Amino acid sequence: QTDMSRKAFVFPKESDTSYVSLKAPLTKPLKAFTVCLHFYTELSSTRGYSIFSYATKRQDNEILIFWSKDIGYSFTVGGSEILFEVPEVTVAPVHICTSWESASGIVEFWVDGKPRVRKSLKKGYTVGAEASIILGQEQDSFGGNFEGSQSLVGDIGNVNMWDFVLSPDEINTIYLGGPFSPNVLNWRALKYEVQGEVFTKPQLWP
Amino acid sequence: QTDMSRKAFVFPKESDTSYVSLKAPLTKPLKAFTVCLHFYTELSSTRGYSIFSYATKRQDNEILIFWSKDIGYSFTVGGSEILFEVPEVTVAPVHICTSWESASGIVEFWVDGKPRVRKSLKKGYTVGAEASIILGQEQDSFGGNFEGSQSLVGDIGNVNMWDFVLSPDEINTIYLGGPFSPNVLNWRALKYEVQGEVFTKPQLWP
Amino acid sequence: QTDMSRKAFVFPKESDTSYVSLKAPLTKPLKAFTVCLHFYTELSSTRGYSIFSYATKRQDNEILIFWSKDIGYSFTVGGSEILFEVPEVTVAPVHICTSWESASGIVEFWVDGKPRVRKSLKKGYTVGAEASIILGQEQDSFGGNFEGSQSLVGDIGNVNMWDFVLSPDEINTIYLGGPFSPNVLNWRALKYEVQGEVFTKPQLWP
Amino acid sequence: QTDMSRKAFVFPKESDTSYVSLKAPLTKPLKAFTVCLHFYTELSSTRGYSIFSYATKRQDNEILIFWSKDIGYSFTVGGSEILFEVPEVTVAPVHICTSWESASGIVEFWVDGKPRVRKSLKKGYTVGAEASIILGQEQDSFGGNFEGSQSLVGDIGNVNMWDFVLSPDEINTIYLGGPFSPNVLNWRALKYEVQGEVFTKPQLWP
Amino acid sequence: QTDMSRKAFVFPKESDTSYVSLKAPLTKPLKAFTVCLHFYTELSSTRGYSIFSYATKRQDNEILIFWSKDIGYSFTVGGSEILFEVPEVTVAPVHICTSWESASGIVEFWVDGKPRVRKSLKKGYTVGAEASIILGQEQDSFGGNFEGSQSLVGDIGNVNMWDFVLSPDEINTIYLGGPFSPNVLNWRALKYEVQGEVFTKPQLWP
Ligand SMILES: C[N+](C)(C)CCOP(=O)(O)O
Ligand SMILES: C[N+](C)(C)CCOP(=O)(O)O
Ligand SMILES: C[N+](C)(C)CCOP(=O)(O)O
Ligand SMILES: C[N+](C)(C)CCOP(=O)(O)O
Ligand SMILES: C[N+](C)(C)CCOP(=O)(O)O
Ligand SMILES: [Ca+2]
Ligand SMILES: [Ca+2]
Ligand SMILES: [Ca+2]
Ligand SMILES: [Ca+2]
Ligand SMILES: [Ca+2]
Ligand SMILES: [Ca+2]
Ligand SMILES: [Ca+2]
Ligand SMILES: [Ca+2]
Ligand SMILES: [Ca+2]
Ligand SMILES: [Ca+2]
Repeated sequence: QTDMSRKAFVFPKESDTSYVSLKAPLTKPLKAFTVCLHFYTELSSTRGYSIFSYATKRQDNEILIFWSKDIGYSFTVGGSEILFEVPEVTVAPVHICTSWESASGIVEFWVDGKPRVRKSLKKGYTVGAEASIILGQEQDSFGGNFEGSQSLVGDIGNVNMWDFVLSPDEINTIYLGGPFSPNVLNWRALKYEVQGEVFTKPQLWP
Repeated sequence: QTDMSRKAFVFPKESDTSYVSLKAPLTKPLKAFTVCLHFYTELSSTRGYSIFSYATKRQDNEILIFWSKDIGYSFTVGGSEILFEVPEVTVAPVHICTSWESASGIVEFWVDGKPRVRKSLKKGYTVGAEASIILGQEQDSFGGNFEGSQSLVGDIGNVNMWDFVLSPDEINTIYLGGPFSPNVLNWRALKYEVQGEVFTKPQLWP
Repeated sequence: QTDMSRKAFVFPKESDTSYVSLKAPLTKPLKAFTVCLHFYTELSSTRGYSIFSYATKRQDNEILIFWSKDIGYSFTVGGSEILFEVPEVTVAPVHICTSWESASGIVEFWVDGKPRVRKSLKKGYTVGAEASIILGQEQDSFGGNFEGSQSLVGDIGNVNMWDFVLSPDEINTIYLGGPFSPNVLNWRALKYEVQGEVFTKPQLWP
Repeated sequence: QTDMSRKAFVFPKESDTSYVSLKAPLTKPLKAFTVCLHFYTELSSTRGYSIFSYATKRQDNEILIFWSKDIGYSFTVGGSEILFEVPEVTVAPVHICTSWESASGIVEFWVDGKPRVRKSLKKGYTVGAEASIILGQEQDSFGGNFEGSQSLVGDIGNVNMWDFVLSPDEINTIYLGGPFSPNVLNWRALKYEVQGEVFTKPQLWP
Repeated sequence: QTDMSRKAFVFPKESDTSYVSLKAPLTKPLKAFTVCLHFYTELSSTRGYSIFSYATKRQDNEILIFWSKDIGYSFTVGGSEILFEVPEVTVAPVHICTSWESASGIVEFWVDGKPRVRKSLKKGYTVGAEASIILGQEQDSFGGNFEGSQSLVGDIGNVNMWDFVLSPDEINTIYLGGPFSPNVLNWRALKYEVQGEVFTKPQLWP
């Protein structure tokens, strides 16, 4: 476990082999979650990349957040996809939170502490506990099958993940830097594994 | 009688069949009224939808508040329509208040705490007290016959009603979040009937 | 003697027959004056309309403040017209003051607290004392001959008149809602005559 | 002498014979200087005009500040011109300060308390002390030969002249209204001379 | 050994010949660096220019910071060029910090306090100690061969240079005007050498 407070991982050029592998302590399968993070890149109006990748040996897009060109954000759990379109694109660092709850199948998508309309996705699913979480590359198989054309080029940081659903208040206090307490993934106690060209440096966002 | 304070009704997907039914304790006909409510959708650029529908065995558009793409707001009482045009649309939650008075025929339309000019409509009409009030769908008959192309997808909440016309000071403190006593529909003691795929969640607006 | 404090005349529909008559305790002819007032409409982009008509049996446009579509404000005194151009038009309530002085011929025109350049007009003229002052229609004869295509739809209020010229400091306080004492027309002690479909409602502006 | 605080000269309409004449206590010839003033007109989109005209017997443009339509500010000392370009032109009051130095030829031009870049002009020159200074007309000879189409129509005031070069700090206060004492021209102690149709009224800017 | 505080070098016109030489107390070769500075010119929408030229005997563009019309900033070290596109251009003083690190190849580029994305450039390289550092002209040879069409017209100041990489806290303090202590070039103990029509005047930025 390592405190990465104030730091970030950076991926400086396109590649096929660079990535960070987060280890989570899961034992029970997920019936809801929240995930939040910060990232910064110029890719957005030239191609598309993977922002967060969650995979079991049985499904490779279990949960996955992804930017795709000329459309917008693309959230998917259990192989099924949903869209939040962005018309105007602009360059600056971005903070997102994203949550999903089985029973209702409602997903919320927060961009910079403002929320998008709610949507429905895979009501009643339960997400698998033995997983491969990966920054920088997109998985087409447990642990691997990366695609250079889906690479993150820039830095990414502040990834935290809870196994329940954050309320609008709590997402405001994470956004503003207030203390929270993750129970699946904690930036102040990370357990990760690096490979290829990725550096750890100070963060460009407040 | 339920206190819906700080909660809201969320319609996650398009339907023919999901809606909420508000039970209002009306005795006399209405000679004047004032209605207000919050609502958040991204439908506004693809099609129209009903925000508030109030129907009667003789008239299905007794009072109806409706967004119509590429023109703006439509407000109709007694099957008669009046139009507040809205040049530029943006996506964000909005609060509106609206009111009509038999004696003068004057309608006020308050968007986000700012007043539109006054317009005249249905002078001397009187609104029925035997009614069906529905959220989530437009009515074409007492109690149903829903249009999916008029479905509202998104959140709606804080609906309140008065048997008299509200004043500018009063609307302001509604907008600002001050206490009120509403006497026809009251969001802190609400008697409703819910049907379909609609859920109840904490509100995204402040 | 009526204290019209916090009220406005509302003309809710286009017509030929609704108006208000102001009674002015005139005795000496005018060699200089100042009038201010509030108003609010959506007509500005469709057609023009009259805001303040001052008629004497010898001249129907003795002092006439007019909005003409596609040009701006039109200020005429003594049948001579001077033009205050406005490029952008927006729907919101607007407050104006306007002055004239016989000795130098200089007119001022203030919109929402800011001044337009001074211009020359009717030096040496004297304005008549026995006259008809009408809100809502345009005059072509002492008290009569209305064209509907020049009528005003919307609200009008806080009209006040002095018989001298206000200083820039004075006009600022009238703007911020500070106190003054008019000496020709006084809104807090208004003597007037109503005729047609006009109502008297609380004012939309602060 | 005269204290002209809070007053201004106003030229109501275009003419061939109006202007005031400032009288200066010059003995030595100028090896530098700095001039500041306020003014307010709409002409700038129709034609150009003379803003401040300092002439000598040998040279009708010893120093001149001029607005040329479509191009921007024109500034000439000793017959030779330099430009500060201005693309967008909005009608409001404006404050200019501008200063020249012999030893380096450097000129600065401040508009509303903000500086344009530095340029070079008549390095080593020496301005003549027996000048004739005119507002509201352009000189083509000592105190004479006016062109009407170079006329200024509107308000000018607050003109002050030093015989050295003001620092950034000193322009700032004078812009902000603070006190700093001129030694060639002084608005609070003006010796002048009026001719034709010009008036003295309270100023429009703060 | 000079303190240049509150002052800037100023280049009033276009030339082949005017420039400033900065002398750096350099013995070991650079394996990393930061450099920061202020400038102000109206050139940016007519042509390009050089902001900071660093040249070695073997390599005339060892480190160089250049504005290219229609594109944005260009930054190159060791001959290799990298681009930070700037879409919209505005005339006003601007402040840039830039840095490079042999070990990882990461360059950073801060404009007016806000950071741009990290890129990669000449990993492993080391920069040379015996340099010619020049302001106002673009070196094509050790100490000369100036392009009149790559010349800076305007002011420039506050140039400082470290031999390590400044953290974001440090770069904000510099931007806000805080104190710092540079160790390769120092505006407050500057040892330099001038040539041509160039002057030293108080800075136009605060
Ligand atoms: C394009 N898409 C976002 C709809 C799905 C692509 O996912 P993938 O092939 O990398 O795993
Ligand atoms: C838009 N419109 C108001 C003119 C028609 C809507 O009618 P409806 O769907 O209640 O029948
Ligand atoms: C001055 N004007 C051209 C704008 C309008 C005059 O109208 P009218 O009062 O004669 O009817
Ligand atoms: C400003 N200008 C130098 C371009 C015009 C000068 O005209 P003039 O002084 O000879 O009358
Ligand atoms: C910025 N640039 C690469 C495009 C120009 C460099 O030009 P050069 O002057 O060293 O010959
Ligand atoms: Ca995949
Ligand atoms: Ca893939
Ligand atoms: Ca209907
Ligand atoms: Ca219908
Ligand atoms: Ca008339
Ligand atoms: Ca008429
Ligand atoms: Ca001349
Ligand atoms: Ca001339
Ligand atoms: Ca070169
Ligand atoms: Ca070159």
